[PDB]
Amino acid sequence: TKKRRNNGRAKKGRGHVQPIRCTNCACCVPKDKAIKKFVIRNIVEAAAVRDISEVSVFDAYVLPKLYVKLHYCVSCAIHSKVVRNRSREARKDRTPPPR
Amino acid sequence: KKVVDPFSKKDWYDVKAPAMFNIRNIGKTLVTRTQGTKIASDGLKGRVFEVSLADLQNDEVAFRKFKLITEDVQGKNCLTNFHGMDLTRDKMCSMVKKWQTMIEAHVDVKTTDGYLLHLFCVGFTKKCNNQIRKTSYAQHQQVRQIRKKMMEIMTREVQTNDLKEVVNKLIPDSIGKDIEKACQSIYPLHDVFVRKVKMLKKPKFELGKLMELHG
Amino acid sequence: RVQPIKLARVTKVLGRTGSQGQCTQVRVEFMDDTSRSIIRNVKGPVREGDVLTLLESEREARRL
Amino acid sequence: MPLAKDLLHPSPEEEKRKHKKKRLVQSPNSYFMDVKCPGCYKITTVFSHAQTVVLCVGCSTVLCQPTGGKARLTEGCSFRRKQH
Amino acid sequence: MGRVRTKTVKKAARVIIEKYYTRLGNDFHTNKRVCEEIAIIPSKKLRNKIAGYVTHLMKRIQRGPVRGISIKLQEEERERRDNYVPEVSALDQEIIEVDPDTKEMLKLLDFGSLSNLQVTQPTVGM
Amino acid sequence: SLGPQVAEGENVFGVCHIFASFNDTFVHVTDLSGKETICRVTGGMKVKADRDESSPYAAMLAAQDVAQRCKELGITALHIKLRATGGNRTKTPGPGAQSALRALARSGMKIGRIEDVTPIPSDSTRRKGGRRGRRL
RNA sequence: AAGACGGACCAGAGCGAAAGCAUUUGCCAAGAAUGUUUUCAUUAAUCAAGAACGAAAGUCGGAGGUUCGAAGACGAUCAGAUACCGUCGUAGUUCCGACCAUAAACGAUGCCGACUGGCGAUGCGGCGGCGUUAUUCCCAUGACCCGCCGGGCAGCUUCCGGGAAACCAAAGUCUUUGGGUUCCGGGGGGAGUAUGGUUGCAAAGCUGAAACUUAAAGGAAUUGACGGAAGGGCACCACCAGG
Repeated sequence: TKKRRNNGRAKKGRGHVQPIRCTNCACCVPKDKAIKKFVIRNIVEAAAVRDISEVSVFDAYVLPKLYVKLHYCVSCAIHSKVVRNRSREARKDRTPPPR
Repeated sequence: KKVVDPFSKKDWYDVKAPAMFNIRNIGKTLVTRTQGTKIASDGLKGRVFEVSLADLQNDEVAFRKFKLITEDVQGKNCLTNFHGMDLTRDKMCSMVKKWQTMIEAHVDVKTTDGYLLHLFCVGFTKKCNNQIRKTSYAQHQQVRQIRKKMMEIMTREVQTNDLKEVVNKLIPDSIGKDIEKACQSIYPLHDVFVRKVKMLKKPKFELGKLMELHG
Repeated sequence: RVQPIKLARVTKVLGRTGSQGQCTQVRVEFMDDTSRSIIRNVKGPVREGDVLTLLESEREARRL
Repeated sequence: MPLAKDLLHPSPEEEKRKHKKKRLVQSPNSYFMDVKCPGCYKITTVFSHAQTVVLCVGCSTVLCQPTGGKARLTEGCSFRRKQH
Repeated sequence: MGRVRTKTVKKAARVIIEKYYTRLGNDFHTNKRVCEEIAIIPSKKLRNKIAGYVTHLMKRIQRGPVRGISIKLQEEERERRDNYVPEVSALDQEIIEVDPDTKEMLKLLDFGSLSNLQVTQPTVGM
Repeated sequence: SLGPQVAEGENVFGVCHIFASFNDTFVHVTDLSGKETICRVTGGMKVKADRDESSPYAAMLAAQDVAQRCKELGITALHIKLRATGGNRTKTPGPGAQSALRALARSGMKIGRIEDVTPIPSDSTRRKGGRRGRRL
């Protein structure tokens, strides 16, 4: 019997897909049967920025962001708590944690 | 183990931008001395300076970068010419966003001057003013014709006019704007920018123009 | 490398972190500067308004 | 439906919105019309879903343009079926 | 931390407050004695906890009725206070703009009124 | 050589060109073109430990040591080019990159802009490791 | 320069019989959906044999080998490692003409038709509005909003009905048992093994037994116990700071 209806994210109306790799575990996994995670983060983060904003002169520019589209495989994504175990009732929801 | 003490032998040069900008003294850089025992004319006139266009112009942007290439050195002043404009990385990635249609067009075009340029473009279909779809999509046919308009305008306006005037147009994106208008009949569009320019062939026979641009 | 010794006074005891719960987060008004106010972890029991003698703001002391 | 209705003479707005072969009495709603249109000097009969253009001697070319659905028409026109 | 009140105390307190409202004060010492009069409580510690909670309740109560408890006299007072009249019902509201289909509802009831027309910028409310 | 005309009385700009990897963080400021250095102190240089080359203290120490020698050559200001690993590899900057930026800012280098310059392909060629790989 | 690869955009979205399929543009023929008082006038449904295609690896001969890399050889980690982990790197990945014919080729659900229930999306076509925006003098465009109708991938909520349940508008209209047709199963192991035939250059693929063994093999849900699975608390028989 099926423990996941969509099997970790579906591939219906599509006959095959290419595999994506993990960005920290490098292992082959389907692209839409695996976790996909957008990462928008400041270039100077919450760390550097405090002295970088005070020391800056002749500048007026809002901070850059780094954009990277991470892909995680299932085993790594559970492990480091990108996703984590939930109730079987809760599984039927496609609604995820807000960002 | 093996070191030298080399910051006692270097000479200072004032990197000069064109007089087509309000800031012409970009700053200074020290290069190794050009002499017959230690050779540095290579490392001096091969230089490509990556400068932010905001610092070069006196401002309008705070993204965007111009690549400036030393086309000759005259008396510790180094006279640069257009080599490319990109949008850095940050700006470019922030335009690319989910639940939209990313339209890409690229063209190879010969200028009035000697220079071959490859000019990449980007455009986005907008979420319009009463739309209740989250996503913005259209038929493939539409997007294809939008690309032809994009390519045609971009080639036509770079084929005509000298390299400097092409530059001067592409900074306020008047080429961009014309694309937006000609496409507005179909899908209105939001954005439209030249995202990369790659100088493919750069010949010099234009020391005339080089001096004309500076001063 | 080196910086001058900064006296910084406890403004607010943030709470306790540590694996065993034996590290206390503290926010210390930098005292010299009212603009700066930075989070340093104190090992001991902390009573608000007492004064730390920071030898660094390098190597930031933070949750664990 | 509230699941107990019986309709023996169904209204012509819930039978006229449906697909052409799904109607409860099946005849299509397509018709012929007379087109006057001014650059043509004869009254050309045209089919509502013409497919291929109707043209006439009186016009240069101005009568229909093709469309996959209802045929396109130009300037003044009339329609009366008449009697389907 | 410790020695949070138990159910036995709270139940008794509700009881006492409702039926002896006028007798009860707000002072621990006098209420403690009143609890001897109006009840049989087999321990002083228990009686003290009861008395104690009953003062705390009386203090809250004399700002009007409070959560989980009500006294009959206060319920009557609120009832009487609420005679509130917010319309009189139609205002009158006659012959004003109404929706174009609400208009035909009035029209085919032998009235009609002025009515809104035209659609601009749908979706509506957006 | 010395300064340009004064070593601190004008703002001369160079490019930071910080390569942030994991198990090192190279700081390595160059002249605005890129074709000549100015200072060469790695994150392993101040503390070599083979795992503390990217831990904050080493990174701090290095960036301060660079900043010194920079303003001694009249480069008193810098446009920052942070960079990750890049390519069809991890392309995430290490944790010794932020500490380095803060350290040079504090030391007495002045900032003028901040841009991203990370190289990201279309996943040209192939990525390292087999299919089953490391299992976690 | 070489060889490889087309991110982000990219979605329970599209197309293709399936396998499969994302840079730009052009050419070549093909397919569906839709609209359709067009044409033929029963031409159809489904299936032994027979036939087309068929991921990956492998195999034939070249090109080619950038990248990565079954084998091998190295460094660690382990009581054991020959593995995971680091390094070197072979066939191979890529490309062409041949083989081969299988994959959990998974939606584990034959194909065709009819009938039985609510609500809202979205790719696409068509139709309608004293709807918005947009372009040419306005249009006819086009994108959008609302409604309507088809055919797509799905979803949601339901004593609709089924089922052992999990589930499932089909796995419904099955004792009130029967629309058409095809395929496969008859406790578990022996076994896709033996044996003969067949196809393949090879590797392999197809058909496919028995003796004997044994009253359980199995499914699902329920409740406990346990986890070096995830969120938690509480105690100096736990830790902390210390004696």
